[PDB]
Amino acid sequence: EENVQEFVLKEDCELRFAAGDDSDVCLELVKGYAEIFGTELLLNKKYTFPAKSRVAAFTWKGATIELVGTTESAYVAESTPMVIYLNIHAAMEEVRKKREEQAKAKGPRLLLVGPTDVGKTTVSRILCNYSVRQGRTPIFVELDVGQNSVSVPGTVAAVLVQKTADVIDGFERNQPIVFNFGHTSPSANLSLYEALFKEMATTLNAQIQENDEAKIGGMIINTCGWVDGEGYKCIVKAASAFEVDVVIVLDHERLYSDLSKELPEFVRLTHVPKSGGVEQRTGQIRSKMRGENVHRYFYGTRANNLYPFTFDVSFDDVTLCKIGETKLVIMEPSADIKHHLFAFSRSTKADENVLKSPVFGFCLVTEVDLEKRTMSILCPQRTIPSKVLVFSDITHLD
Ligand SMILES: Nc1ncnc2c1ncn2[C@@H]1O[C@H](COP(=O)(O)OP(=O)(O)O)[C@@H](O)[C@H]1O
Ligand SMILES: [Mg+2]
Repeated sequence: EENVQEFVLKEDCELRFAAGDDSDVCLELVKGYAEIFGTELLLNKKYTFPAKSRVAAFTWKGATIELVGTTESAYVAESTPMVIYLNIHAAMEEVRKKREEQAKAKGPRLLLVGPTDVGKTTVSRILCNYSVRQGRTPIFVELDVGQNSVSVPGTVAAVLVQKTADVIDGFERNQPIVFNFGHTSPSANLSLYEALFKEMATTLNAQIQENDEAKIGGMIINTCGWVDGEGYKCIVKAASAFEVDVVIVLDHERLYSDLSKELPEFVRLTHVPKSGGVEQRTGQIRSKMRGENVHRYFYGTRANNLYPFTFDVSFDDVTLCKIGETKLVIMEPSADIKHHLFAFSRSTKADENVLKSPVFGFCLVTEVDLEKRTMSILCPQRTIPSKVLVFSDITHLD
């Protein structure tokens, strides 16, 4: 906190910095205009970033920015792909306007594809914020069951974006449509994964019939980093199910080349480079981040603390079940359900409906008392929203 760094940013430059392993870093815009991943920074506001945060503060006109704290790295980059990300947004709004003049209108749908650590989530965040700043309400679709920015790991989720992402905490998670996949990787159950995003695409298509702003708002869809083998036809089916107009490929020439020949001719295909500010995460970093995502789901953030309940549930009051390829199996309260997430299915009964039903939310089984026939759960709300609890293979040690 007694260590300050001052930076001058010319137009079209970004301050890339990573917070230390131990320290927070406070960022303040002191002159000009700046944005962090598409969200405008307010002049003279203090943004505290937690340890190990990797952030870029970009400026369209020029800015002076102050960093307070211990940084692992901090420099001004003069070359960025930010204008590319702007033009993609500009192209979408052009499609919105052309479709709008038939009075309703269906907004452009965009599929982001590529391997891990290309800045795919970052770009999806930028594109959503720009649509919001344009006055539109896009639907952000999260297909990455490994690193999910809307719900917990092992989920396919979609959210209506009505406000720009918070600089620190990201997008508001206001009433998301969440499907429980139950695995960190699509390879664990390929056919179920495909059935879920098809059920996602169908649910959204019926719901945009009742919301005009959401329909014209369009979709920005983040896929997972699985591009090889079975991950490829998985991209093709995602493009098909969601009826996308544009596919953006980040930093993968072969994938771009393969898709150029298999995609329907009406689909626009754009290859873009990854930002020099994106760096390769190791396996254990993603694993650690999944646990931090689970913690965030129950306990919230520093800015918005959530207060989860810890109460006991009788095994008589609930039906525990597991999806396992697409058949449903009823679970008998074992010791092995401990530390596992469970989804509150929107289905009233534990039958065929569970497979394709969205969920109310999640709980974490913390204790299992087989001799008392009770379990301890961590839950976002006072009472359980559903008697049907669906097994997730994701484990969290709180
Ligand atoms: N221009 C940039 N400068 C600095 N860090 C960045 C930049 N773009 C992305 N990052 C950071 O790199 C990390 C990985 O980005 P992410 O979008 O999650 O990649 P992917 O979704 O493709 O795995 C994130 O922590 C993000 O904040
Ligand atoms: Mg990602």
